[PDB]
Amino acid sequence: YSTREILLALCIRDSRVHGNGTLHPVLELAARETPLRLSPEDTVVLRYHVLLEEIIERNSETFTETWNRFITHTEHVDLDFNSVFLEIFHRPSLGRALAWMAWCMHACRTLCCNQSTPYYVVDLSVRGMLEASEGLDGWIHQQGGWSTLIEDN
Amino acid sequence: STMGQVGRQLAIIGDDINRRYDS
Repeated sequence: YSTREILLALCIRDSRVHGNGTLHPVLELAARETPLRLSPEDTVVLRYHVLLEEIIERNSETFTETWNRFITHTEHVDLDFNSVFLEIFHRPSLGRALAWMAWCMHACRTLCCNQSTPYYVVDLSVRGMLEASEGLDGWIHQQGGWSTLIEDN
Repeated sequence: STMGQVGRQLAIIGDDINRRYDS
């Protein structure tokens, strides 16, 4: 599984836990376009979902404020996702990787539960986070993959 | 640079997570 696949599966899974029973069309589309091969009910996804939820709960206010300033100040959502990714990943710690994945999953949850959010905002955000996250593939590969990182290590 | 600041705030949290996992 690539980072983009695991992130998208975590977002899908999180929507099933928090939402109204309808997957956002944007998540359906990214599943179609990615070829998502990983099930959101796969045990590695449930385990990461626990870890990312703990990080969110522990950073709940800072996640809300950072998301709120990002989203209210961007004129090009998908480009700016790639900019914050660079700011964090410069050089690559496990904590930093998870902070970014939890922040993305938290942003997706916020976008998808607000029925007033315009489609294009949800769309460009989910595309931006998925594309930016690909920058983690080289590093996670040198750790033997996401499954190995969680089952293990 | 709101993108700068969001980045740095997330980086701080990344560092906190590492120490957290060490205990």
